[PDB]
Amino acid sequence: GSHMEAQFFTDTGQHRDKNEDAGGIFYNQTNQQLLVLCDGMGGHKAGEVASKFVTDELKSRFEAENLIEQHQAENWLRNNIKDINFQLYHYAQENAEYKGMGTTCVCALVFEKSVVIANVGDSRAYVINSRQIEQITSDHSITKVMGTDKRVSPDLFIKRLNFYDYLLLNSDGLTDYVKDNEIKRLLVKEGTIEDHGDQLMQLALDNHSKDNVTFILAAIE
Ligand SMILES: [Mg+2]
Ligand SMILES: [Mg+2]
Ligand SMILES: [Mg+2]
Repeated sequence: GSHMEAQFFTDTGQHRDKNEDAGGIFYNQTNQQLLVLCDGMGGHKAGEVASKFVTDELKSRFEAENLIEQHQAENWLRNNIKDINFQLYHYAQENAEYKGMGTTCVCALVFEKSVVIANVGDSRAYVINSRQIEQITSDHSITKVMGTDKRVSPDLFIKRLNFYDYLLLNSDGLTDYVKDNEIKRLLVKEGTIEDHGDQLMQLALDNHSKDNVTFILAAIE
């Protein structure tokens, strides 16, 4: 399976009690790579329950797969996001402390020359090179989220990566307070993923983000 060097970064921020963001980098039986990021909310402070509900489901479902070829990826992401939305909605309805909770979800199935992205909400996926930064997803924003209705309609995107250097998935705690050009200029410099991720996180904290800040940085070879 195709996989990029990638790392997951999260921080509650200085202005939040809890971290209601979630995410991860998961590998299936043939080492294909799945990037996941979720921004939860709602319920009786149950936002972390919703975002980690979806992240855990995607992890278990993906690790159960042997091979998802690129021509199957759109359908796999769409059907599983729909089923997870169904399960999360009813999990929340059955628990008065959770009722009303929901979460965004942006995720990406990695392939050799492309990535397949599914999105629900206002978390984002970007591609960045030395000269441009393109937001692949469109914010669904009040925000459309998973878990609040028995129906959900995720957007699917296929993006060739050949002429880019970084793939970025992030919660709105980053891009509400850091401009796209600030992100690009930070990434066009030399450095590893860890250091690029730490300066990007410290940059979000320096702009005094009042939200949970979470992102995945993936290097495109
Ligand atoms: Mg949130
Ligand atoms: Mg937002
Ligand atoms: Mg947020």
